[PDB]
Amino acid sequence: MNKEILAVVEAVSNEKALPREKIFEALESALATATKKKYEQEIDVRVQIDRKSGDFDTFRRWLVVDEVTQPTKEITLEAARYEDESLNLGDYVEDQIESVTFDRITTQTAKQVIVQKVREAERAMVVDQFREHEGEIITGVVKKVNRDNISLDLGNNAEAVILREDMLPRENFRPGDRVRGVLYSVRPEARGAQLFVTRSKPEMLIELFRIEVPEIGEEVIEIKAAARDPGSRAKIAVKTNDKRIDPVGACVGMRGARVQAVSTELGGERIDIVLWDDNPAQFVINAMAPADVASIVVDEDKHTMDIAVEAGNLAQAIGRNGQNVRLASQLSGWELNVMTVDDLQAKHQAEAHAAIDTFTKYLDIDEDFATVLVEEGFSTLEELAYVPMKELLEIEGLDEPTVEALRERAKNALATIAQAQEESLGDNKPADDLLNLEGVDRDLAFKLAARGVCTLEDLAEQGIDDLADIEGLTDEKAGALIMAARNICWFG
Amino acid sequence: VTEFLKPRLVDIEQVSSTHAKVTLEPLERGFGHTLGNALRRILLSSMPGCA
Amino acid sequence: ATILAEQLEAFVPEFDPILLRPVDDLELTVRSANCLKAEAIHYIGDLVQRTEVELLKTPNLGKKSLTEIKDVLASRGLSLGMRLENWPPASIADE
Amino acid sequence: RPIGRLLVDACYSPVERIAYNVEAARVEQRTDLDKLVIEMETNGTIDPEEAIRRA
Repeated sequence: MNKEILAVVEAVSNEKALPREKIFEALESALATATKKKYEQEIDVRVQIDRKSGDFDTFRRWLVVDEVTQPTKEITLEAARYEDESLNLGDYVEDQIESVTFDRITTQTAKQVIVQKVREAERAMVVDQFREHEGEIITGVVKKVNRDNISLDLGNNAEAVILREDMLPRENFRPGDRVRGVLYSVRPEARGAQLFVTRSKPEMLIELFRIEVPEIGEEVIEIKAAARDPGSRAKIAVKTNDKRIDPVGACVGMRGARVQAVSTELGGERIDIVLWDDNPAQFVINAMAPADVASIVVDEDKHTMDIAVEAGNLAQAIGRNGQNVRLASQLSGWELNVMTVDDLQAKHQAEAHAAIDTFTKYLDIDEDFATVLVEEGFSTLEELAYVPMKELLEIEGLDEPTVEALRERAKNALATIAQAQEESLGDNKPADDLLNLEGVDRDLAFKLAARGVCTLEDLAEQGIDDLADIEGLTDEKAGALIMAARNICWFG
Repeated sequence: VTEFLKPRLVDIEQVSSTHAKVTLEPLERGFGHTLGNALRRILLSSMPGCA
Repeated sequence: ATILAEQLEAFVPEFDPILLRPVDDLELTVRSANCLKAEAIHYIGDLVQRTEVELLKTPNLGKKSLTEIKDVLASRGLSLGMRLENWPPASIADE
Repeated sequence: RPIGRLLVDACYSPVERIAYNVEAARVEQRTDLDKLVIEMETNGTIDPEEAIRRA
């Protein structure tokens, strides 16, 4: 009876490595809840278990509050202090109440609350101790297969889930099968599956390589990037600081044994291992393997790279359904355009001709001088307007007066282009002039400007009949806007 | 107390041509007969026309 | 249906009146009612102006009787410490 | 809800016997007109014109 409480507390404390205090607090809450259910009225109840005897006293708790909303469970601070002057806001006032007999009903409630406390203590501490597993490749047994997810048993009442998107496209699991996967997220669904496991994401590939390649687990080789088409093909980029170690050779292993072990665990996924380079162009050449790259052109402003390949290698460089270029682009972070050497030259000739036409049209220069600007690397009016004067003065035949005139023309061309578009639609010119009339939304200003009504004066000159075809403009609203425009233009 | 089950023609299954079949629900435990009888007696004669 | 329907168209600021009630109408325990009468609280409008801290100073008013008064006032949508401007109305000052 | 209530059945129905007798009409010079004479049988809780109006 008495000594049995101590023996139970000691057995549970030792078996679940849990603080005795946390078990008692929970038993007190369990007994309070079991007591509340025996009364027809909603009462507040505190239970206190004596830590030496295992005896327990049950109260009618009265949550000491400032304002009473529930007179059956709450008492004012003034009324609580009339019974005991030591009470504060948030304390409990008690009332001698018959403790519930410990029948198999309370026993079952106590068992359930202990089990729940162990899930939030023993199992929580087990998950904390398995900080590596929360991130590394956990191993589970398939408990249940549904259409949209697989429930894994990890042991110790821990359940994990693999979602349909987190599976490989050709995997078929049965109840009782062993499955490995990366624990990529821990949420708070204690009842059910709080653990989310992936086999499809790139982290599964990284951690399989960490286990299979000791040199990655020892931090001698680093995986810098991983790009993956799950169950089909992946690319990994590897670097080492030790010049004595070939990082690609280490990840492949003797006759490919290491990469084949990882591929086999991923259902026969093809894995390319590439050397990481700190030069983006050299890294993209490595990422494009097994296709040979002839030339690369880098557009830093668009964050894009044009990759020229021999006409025989084009199909290999793109890969089946663009898989090779897509995985290389995801691995590099660059947008990758794969074309032939002939197509790259034709593209550059078309861009050079478009730049020459743009410069000839807007800068009032001859085609010979526009060609020199494009040969010196200028492709946009913005570059010519904003580039440091020193770079323009390095061009053979440019003097300081001609560079100043060229920049002034480029700025005036940029200004004119902006103003023209802003007046054609409703970007700025018609979004201020035509939209001056109270009531003009940006859409209506662009609809007006599409009819050639670009200014508040142009609107003041219109009839209702001239605007009657504008979708969303009633004759009354047209008349009001024309009168508002006339009031500002002719009577302001 | 004056609130009844206001009915409606849930479907008009007009079978073929010059022939319909109009079903009305729901009525009270006794109003199907009084509306069927009222509409039956009025359509039979009251309804005018030329021949 | 049109014929049959045409053949039938010749046939077819001190709260409110609750504040003016005596405290005895609140169904309080004989203890709570006698404690309120000893402090000259006759109407519900007088009771609603008193704070919980003031009622606890009343001789023989316990924490239990204060909880009863709150639960009963709450059942009528009233709370302790409401300020009524112009209470008592001149209609009550002559009894 | 307590044990002291007693529930009787509820016959919420004021009328007892409704008998119509159609008959020929002569007030109007036009013939082939009819008169509808409805003798109801109320228990006193419903006015007859109110009954025919609600019907």
